[PDB]
Amino acid sequence: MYLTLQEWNARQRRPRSLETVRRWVRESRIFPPPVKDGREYLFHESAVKVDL
Amino acid sequence: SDVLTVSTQKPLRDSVKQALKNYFAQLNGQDVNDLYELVLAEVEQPLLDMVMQYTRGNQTRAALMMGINRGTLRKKLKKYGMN
Amino acid sequence: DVLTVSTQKPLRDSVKQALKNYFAQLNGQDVNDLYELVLAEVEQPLLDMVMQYTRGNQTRAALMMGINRGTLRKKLKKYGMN
DNA sequence: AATGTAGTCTGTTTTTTATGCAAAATT
DNA sequence: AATTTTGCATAAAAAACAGACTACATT
Repeated sequence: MYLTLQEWNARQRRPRSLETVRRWVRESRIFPPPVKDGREYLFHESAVKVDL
Repeated sequence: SDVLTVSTQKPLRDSVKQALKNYFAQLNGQDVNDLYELVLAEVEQPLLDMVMQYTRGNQTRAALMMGINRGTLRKKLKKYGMN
Repeated sequence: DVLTVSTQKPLRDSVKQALKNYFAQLNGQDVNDLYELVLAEVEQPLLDMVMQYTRGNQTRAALMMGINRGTLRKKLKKYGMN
């Protein structure tokens, strides 16, 4: 149901740098917002990038 | 069939086997205590040199191609005096 | 100098040639596991040879390799060497 | 403007390690 | 018979990991 930041991004129409995808999470650009479980983020498989 | 092969062509594993076969022949009673590291360093450095040459110095792509953390790549490059 | 293969060129030269050939065959293919791929090709012969030298003695094989015995039985189990 | 990278950091999880010990196997 | 090896359990150190963030580059 949930993917890593790397898995989520690899599945995107235009995958970006992991550094870029993290900035997005930090900037509240991912909806629903990924939760940090220990060292990693967990994206719901349906999560999208939003235009702010 | 095999993806890592050397020039008739043969697997890279066959070249390692032969390199160690020679080592044990030229081992006239020596005590060995670091064989893993010795083989690892002999195989890690040309892998790091070839991938960095391939990515044209791009550390992020080299690490992504290697399947290792970027911080881990940087440490191995420092270990072999490459960065 | 210490790990060499017959005409006698070193082993790092055989790794370099294998990767040169590999990158050449990457026909649009997206690489993701190159470190493990190289490591598994190098680990199976090393484990085969060291165990052949120690006549199946894992205690001596771990000492020769400079690793812990647990780490050795783990690597062995991985390459189905049981 | 937005994305990509080197370099320098922090905190978390996973792997490797030393150690103890009993059973099994080798001497 | 005595000695070593093995299989397996811990706990801690070591390694690899994801991410944060800034300065500068590339798109």
